[PDB]
Amino acid sequence: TTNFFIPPASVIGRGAVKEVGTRLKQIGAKKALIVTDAFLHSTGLSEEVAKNIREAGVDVAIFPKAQPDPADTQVHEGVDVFKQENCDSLVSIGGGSSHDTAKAIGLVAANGGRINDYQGVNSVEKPVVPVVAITTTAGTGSETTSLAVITDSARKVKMPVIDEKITPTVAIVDPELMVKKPAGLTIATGMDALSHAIEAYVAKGATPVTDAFAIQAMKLINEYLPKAVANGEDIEAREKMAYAQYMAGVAFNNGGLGLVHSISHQVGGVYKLQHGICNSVNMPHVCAFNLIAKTERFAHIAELLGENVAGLSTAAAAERAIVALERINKSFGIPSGYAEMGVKEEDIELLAKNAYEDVCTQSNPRVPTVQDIAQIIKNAMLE
Amino acid sequence: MTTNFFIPPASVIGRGAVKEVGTRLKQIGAKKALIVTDAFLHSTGLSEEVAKNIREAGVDVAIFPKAQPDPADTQVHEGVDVFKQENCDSLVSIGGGSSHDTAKAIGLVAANGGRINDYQGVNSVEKPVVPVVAITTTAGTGSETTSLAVITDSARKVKMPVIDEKITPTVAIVDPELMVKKPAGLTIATGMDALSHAIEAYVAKGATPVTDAFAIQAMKLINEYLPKAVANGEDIEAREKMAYAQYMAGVAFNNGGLGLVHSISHQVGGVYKLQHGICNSVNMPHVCAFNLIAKTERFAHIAELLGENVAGLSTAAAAERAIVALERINKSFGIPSGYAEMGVKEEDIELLAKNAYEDVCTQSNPRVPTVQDIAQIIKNAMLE
Amino acid sequence: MTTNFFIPPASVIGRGAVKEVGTRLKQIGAKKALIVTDAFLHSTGLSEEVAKNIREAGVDVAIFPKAQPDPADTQVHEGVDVFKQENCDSLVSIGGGSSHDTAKAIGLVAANGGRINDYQGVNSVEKPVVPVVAITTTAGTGSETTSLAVITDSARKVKMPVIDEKITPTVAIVDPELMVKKPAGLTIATGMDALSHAIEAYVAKGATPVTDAFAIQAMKLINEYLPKAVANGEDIEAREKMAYAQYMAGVAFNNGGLGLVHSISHQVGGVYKLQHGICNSVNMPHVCAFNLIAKTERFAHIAELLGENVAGLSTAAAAERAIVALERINKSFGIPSGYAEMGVKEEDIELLAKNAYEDVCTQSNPRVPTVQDIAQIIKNAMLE
Amino acid sequence: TTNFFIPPASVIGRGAVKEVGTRLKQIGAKKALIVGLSEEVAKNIREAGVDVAIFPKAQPDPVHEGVDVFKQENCDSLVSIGGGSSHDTAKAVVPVVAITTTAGTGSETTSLAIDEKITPTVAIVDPELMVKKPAGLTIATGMDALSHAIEAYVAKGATPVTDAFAIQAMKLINEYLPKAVANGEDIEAREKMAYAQYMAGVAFNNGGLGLVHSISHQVGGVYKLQHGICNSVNMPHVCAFNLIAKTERFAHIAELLGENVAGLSTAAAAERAIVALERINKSFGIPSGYAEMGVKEEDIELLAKNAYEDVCTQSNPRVPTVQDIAQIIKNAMLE
Ligand SMILES: [Mn+2]
Ligand SMILES: [Mn+2]
Ligand SMILES: [Mn+2]
Ligand SMILES: [Mn+2]
Repeated sequence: TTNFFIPPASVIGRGAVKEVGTRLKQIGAKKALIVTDAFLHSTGLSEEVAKNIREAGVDVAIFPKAQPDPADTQVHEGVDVFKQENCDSLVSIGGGSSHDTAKAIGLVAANGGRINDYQGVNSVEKPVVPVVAITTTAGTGSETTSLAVITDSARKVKMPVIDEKITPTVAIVDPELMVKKPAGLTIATGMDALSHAIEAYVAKGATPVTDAFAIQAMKLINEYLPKAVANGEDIEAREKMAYAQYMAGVAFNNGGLGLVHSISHQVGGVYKLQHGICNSVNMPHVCAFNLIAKTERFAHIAELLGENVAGLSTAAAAERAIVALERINKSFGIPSGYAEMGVKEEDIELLAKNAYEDVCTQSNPRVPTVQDIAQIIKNAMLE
Repeated sequence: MTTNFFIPPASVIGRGAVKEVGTRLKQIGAKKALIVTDAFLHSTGLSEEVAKNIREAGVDVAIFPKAQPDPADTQVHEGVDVFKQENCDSLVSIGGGSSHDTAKAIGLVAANGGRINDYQGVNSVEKPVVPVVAITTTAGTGSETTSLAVITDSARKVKMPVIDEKITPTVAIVDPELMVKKPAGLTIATGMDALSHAIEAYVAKGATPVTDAFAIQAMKLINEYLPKAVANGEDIEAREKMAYAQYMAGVAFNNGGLGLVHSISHQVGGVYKLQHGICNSVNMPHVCAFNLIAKTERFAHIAELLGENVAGLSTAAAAERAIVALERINKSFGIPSGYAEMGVKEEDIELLAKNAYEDVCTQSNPRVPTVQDIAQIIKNAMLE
Repeated sequence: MTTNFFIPPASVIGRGAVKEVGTRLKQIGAKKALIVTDAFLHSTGLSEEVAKNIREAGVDVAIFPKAQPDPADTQVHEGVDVFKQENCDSLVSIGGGSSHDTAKAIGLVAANGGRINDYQGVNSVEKPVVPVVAITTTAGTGSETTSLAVITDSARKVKMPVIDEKITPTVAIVDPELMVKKPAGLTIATGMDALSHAIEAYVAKGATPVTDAFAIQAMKLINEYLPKAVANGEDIEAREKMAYAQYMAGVAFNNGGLGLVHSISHQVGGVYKLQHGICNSVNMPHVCAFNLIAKTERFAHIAELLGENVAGLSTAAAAERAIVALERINKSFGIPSGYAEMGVKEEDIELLAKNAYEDVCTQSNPRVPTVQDIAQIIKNAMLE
Repeated sequence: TTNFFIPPASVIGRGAVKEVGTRLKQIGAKKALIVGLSEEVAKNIREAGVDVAIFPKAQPDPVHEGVDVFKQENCDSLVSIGGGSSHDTAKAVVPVVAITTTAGTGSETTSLAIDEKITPTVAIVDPELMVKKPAGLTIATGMDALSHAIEAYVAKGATPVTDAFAIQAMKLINEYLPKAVANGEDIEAREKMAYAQYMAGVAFNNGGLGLVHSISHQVGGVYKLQHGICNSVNMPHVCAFNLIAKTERFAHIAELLGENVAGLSTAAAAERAIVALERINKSFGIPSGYAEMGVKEEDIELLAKNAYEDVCTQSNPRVPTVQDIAQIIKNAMLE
């Protein structure tokens, strides 16, 4: 008895943004709060989106106070604006920060409380405000997830908030908005997409449904991600990566992740490094730790990342996945180890301990000890 | 490019999922649900089991058990009246595609007015329809994930498709334990219709990477386990794998599209009153062979996914192997050798063919057809 | 899940194993044995040599040489009488499956009372039975290790299966040296029945990893050495290997089950008085083709274990190579081409099928049958 | 003439512990003496009309005081719960019912504590009782089971009967032992490991063991270490020593442990067996040598001597000298 949670309406493809208003009109929206970063508000994309929405008889207001690593303070600022403007819907424009902020605003405005009071897994009881998420990056997949991560203000800890009700109501994935992404950013986000697909395939809670999307995501990523890193104007590469991010997000949201994300959450937060790059640096060693758990699947992954496994044993084909991960990492210039990125040995223990406590660690195919995590990070320190 | 993906936002696929109905109904804000089912399931008690679950959870329920195979306009409007009298705020469908589609039509017409035959085709209706919770008892149809209801008009003796995004079910309940007692023939028909759904979705014109995901995985699962369920219906793992397969094929053809298999089967099964799955199974080999020039590569892939070793073959050879795979499956499941034995008359071919031309599926078929093309397909599907 | 595994606690396999009977019978602690055997065996004098071992151990002995092919209910109740008359405390069985089944049935009825027919089907006898030491002279049956006794009904002509954990022998003696003088036809019948046991247990519904182990080994050994033993009976190595394969196939089908092969041959041999292994070999390719859709992967494995090169082949193709291999072996041993040459008449088919449907084994069959399915199997095996 | 001794009744699978009393019933037992699982077991026993008593003295290593203590509370039948220790202690013909909590040892199916009358009357293998086994216990116990299967397949007294169970044990272990090491809450993995332990145990009881156990009996006795881990450390070098004896079967073992020996000579295929065992050792974190476990060179000689007189050395496919055993121990000290 497994649950499958996906946005009931998704528009994916060139020009998809042009349908925000249309989509909000079907949900029956009267007025929408747009949540974005200050920069996108300066680019004018927020204004174009608001125009489209208002054309469909849906009023709009803007909350350009989203920041990277969203915080409860701004979440509640946005709930305040929601109430003052008398909004009935939320629309998010940007990366994961915008999306998670919007989801938290909706949760608190419908069921009340502090977003602090929603840490952990929740079964909120009130009807929740619809959220329409427009993605501008090909990674994260937050337009399809039931998870928002908000940082506590006082305690400087991050809080995961999981509920089937924050699962966005409309997901708009337009590749055209992703074209001006620089090459390094494309690398980071695409490697996080690959991270999602690989972790979902070997996840403890993988269903055949999750595996469908995960496998197709690995196929599409393997072909076009280098092409999108090479020429960002290649709209076909951008479109295949858009679909790949979507499928990978659904896959990990319902199936699960693991130590890759657990480790890189701590490493990135502490050392202020990019999510995708940390994920890519530690994935080859995490998968080695996980090899005994899902051997057949890691052989399949080696084949899906583009290796000739014919005439190989399932153990050999499994290890070829690690070889492929290092091949990809070398092609996109991922750092050689964590040490280059500034990780200090004296911190590993902490990084391990906190990573042991992450919600992601529970879906990892191999049950870990704090020392297992520590040894993973140590092996990832330098090549 | 401006492609829409509609899917039930919540699905519970697993053993004992039926018990979740009320809970999920509670999470939509439902107060009074109307249960729409057939007559058998009612006599079996399932309607009242579900009803109890609903009532305990705090929701109220009424039972409309007049859904019939080959859903028809009469019962649709009748159940609409019952919906209005009992002042129900939600719908819960328990059974095969008949119950699901009839419930979709009930809620649709309950909101927006006239006869369901008026809402034929693709509709963008503007009044929100009530939530639908669909509990499936067949490893086929896919109706608990589709935005389509097949309401048959006997006034023209044709199964009419009715498509609107609002009749996409809001909760999907796929419990394999309600599918255990399915007799062998029903298992074959449902499973082969699901196979048709995946195969017609893969080669469909509007197929997208997302649809191909579910279509490929459904084909792999069907190949591995559908014979296992046909042999022993009491193997819960086989039933469960087929449940996942059917769900994914439903999503696939809902968002990618079907083709001339379903176009033809609608006419043949509406006129001669035969089972949908077996009609699909008799026509598929020939429809696919017609389509071969359109999607040679993907048909070679189907050959591999349906259990053929296409190593060292031309891509055209590997594609041809898909028809061999299909015919092998057909014989293994005892599918009638031809449409002729099923009672189809050569005289009616044209009128079936011509009418098949007007089904929406012909516009999703990979190869753009002529009425005489379809006629030749139906001719070849008569003997051997 | 929870599975019970019943096996003789002590087994002596190898040349000269018959030397240990009396020894073991003292370790178990017995004083009044009843050598149950046939009369031909009694004239061979084996009766008195085994009795010499037993009387040297210090156990009184009596001989009841009334075991016949198709062991009847009449001789069962008659031997039960002898058991009571000779105040026998222990049973020793010397012969093929007929004698073994007779001795264990004697213990059964002497314990619980009721005649033989009352114990058709699976029973859970509550009255303890006497220890049994089974000395086998045929490389088939495996009845030295089974909880089953195949006794036929007089009137209904049904070789009744009688199953109980209490009748599983306490000591099993497999001496290949007693198997040398077996004619080639008897070697064929017994060995082909052992192959039958291994195959049915591999595809049985109640198959476990333990029973699977034993079935696989039995099939490998049979493929290599049964033809060798059919050619030259004096080859003691081949006879010993066949003894091992029979032991393992007996444990496998005892604790995993059988299927329609034995269901059908029970009726055909009860009605027309025909050899068990021959009937089984005549029906096996057709039973396995029906059951293919259930265990395709395992039938491919069986093709490889019976000596087929399944390289570059689909699992469907490899599974069909199992039928090919079985037909090949049949030809190599001269098995009848069909039941028609064996005198089976189409008129009885219905009855056969009906009574086969009520056999316990049909419930072990991977593919759930109907009476008409069983009928079609028997029909297809009539001629070829 | 070869003998095959096995418990006459074995209940294997999830929930098997429910049949204890049930099986006792067909034994015709009256009371019972069990050598907080104990109380629920006794409740099920009483649920069939069977009186119960308890023997909580279950000292791990062997002893005689506990045997005589049990004798004092005399009873008609015995139930034994735990790993090898409890079974061996209750081995002291009164029926013995053996409930195993580890997927190794196989003592629930053995005639050793050395007589066929101490083979248990009933064997109960419940994977549900093994879920809470920590990863170290899982690795040790499963690797001991693999040791059993491997040693019995190349053993001198092997029969086709024993070879059946040993081959299937090796297959099941190859696929599922890493799965149970990764997530012990996987019931499929633990159930497969249960069946594999049972089969490997029957196989080594009837077919025999070899120099792996000869060496590790001494090493674990002297330095107080884990049986499975010691076996895992010397098995690569022991198998290497035995290669010339059963080269064909070692190539088969390479295949069974997940290697592709296709296109390889029987020699190369045999060497791939050592390659596979070393891979498995590294995947499970086995110590690199006995030296990291605290074994000292000065003792090797004595170890060798004592290992030579173990009966297992007579089952080894290759007949050894004390100096051969000493070389093996030395080679396994460091990597
Ligand atoms: Mn991520
Ligand atoms: Mn259909
Ligand atoms: Mn037989
Ligand atoms: Mn051991």
